[PDB]
Amino acid sequence: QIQLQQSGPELVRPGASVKISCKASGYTFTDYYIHWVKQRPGEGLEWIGWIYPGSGNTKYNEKFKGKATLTVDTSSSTAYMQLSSLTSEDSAVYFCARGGKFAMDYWGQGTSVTVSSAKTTAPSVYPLAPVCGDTTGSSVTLGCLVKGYFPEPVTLTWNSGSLSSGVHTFPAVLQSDLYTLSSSVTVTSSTWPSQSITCNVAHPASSTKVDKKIE
Amino acid sequence: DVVMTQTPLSLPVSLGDQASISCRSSQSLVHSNGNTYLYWYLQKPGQSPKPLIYRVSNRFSGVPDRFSGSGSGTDFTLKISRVEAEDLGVYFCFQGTHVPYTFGGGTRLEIKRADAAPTVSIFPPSSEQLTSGGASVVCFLNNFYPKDINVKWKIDGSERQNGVLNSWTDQDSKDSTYSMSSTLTLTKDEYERHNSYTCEATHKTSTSPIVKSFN
Repeated sequence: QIQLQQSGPELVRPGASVKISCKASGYTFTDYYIHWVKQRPGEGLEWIGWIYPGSGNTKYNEKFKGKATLTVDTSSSTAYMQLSSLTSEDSAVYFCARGGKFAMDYWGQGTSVTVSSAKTTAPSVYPLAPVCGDTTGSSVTLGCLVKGYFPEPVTLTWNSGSLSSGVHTFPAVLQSDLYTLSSSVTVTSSTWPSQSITCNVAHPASSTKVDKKIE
Repeated sequence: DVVMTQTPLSLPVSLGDQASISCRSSQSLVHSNGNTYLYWYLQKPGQSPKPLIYRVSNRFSGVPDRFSGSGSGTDFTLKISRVEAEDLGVYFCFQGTHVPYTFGGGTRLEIKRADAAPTVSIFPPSSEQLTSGGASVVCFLNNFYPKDINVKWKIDGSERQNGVLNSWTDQDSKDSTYSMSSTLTLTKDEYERHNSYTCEATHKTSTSPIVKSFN
């Protein structure tokens, strides 16, 4: 029944513009407001503004007027939001939501806009072996650092799939238009060095690396 | 803009517990028409917010009767009476009475757990990286509880602010602990300009900083 189904370009260069759509279904488009909201990950929600599809009237958040422009096409019951002159501060997930004038009830799924000047870049995968001597008790923790890649995602696997216990893959952070990810694997002291551990890293947008933690 | 403050910002709960979150506005949300436009939404870790309470106390349709909103003017309260695993996520209150509409900061409900001190492990740059020209020192602070940890890099006794990237895992599925990764990036002939690199962490479990270091 009621669905706001979003869709709108997601990797963009700074200074460009991106138009994100929100096709509504399961209810009469014309009777409700479409509200748009921005979320910068690890953070809260900001209300951008709304449109009334019946009249085409809008109200914007002072902060976003000029940046966001809101538009509806009542023949297809699809609403749009164009962001302009993008900067990094604009990389967030944007949501349209159906609502009445003052508040929204049912939200669309989100559209992630990532602003970066990068080209497709194969990662540099780096082995992170234990510092030296004066360390380990029952366990030794090894790590894989994979950096400078664009776009997301990568697959990091430890010994081609088994060695599921003890690993933590941290979420990738964008820093200076490329991403870095890292993974720890903790194993028992009679397992490493003796039994070799490799980290396997794959990047759909390019090709695969398999790196052994020696020493 | 009206400010909305939510309390707590993190609420550990054993399943089956009662739980209360609160939302305070910097001014009354009673509107001229008598209605108070205070809404509460739940964002579950990988998706869009879902509506729960409309105009201070009315539940939306399929919201379980366990949820209850209360409050007036500027102080409002959400309460969950017998929390369930499907209720874990972030809670936000929303005021639609004043333009621009504003959300509260969020309150994450999480599973209570015993305190666990972190496992800190520092990693010098790899031969591989230094040959390529860069130097990333990586510090992994694995498996602790509560989430509040404060980590700092001090290279040769100076606290370095610039160049560290941090990443956190969600609360662990079968463990309830947290993990963090902190990476410090320098250039080879810059890393070569100093020698002790320290990664000290402060956490509830220890009155002394947890210090890992090398030369």
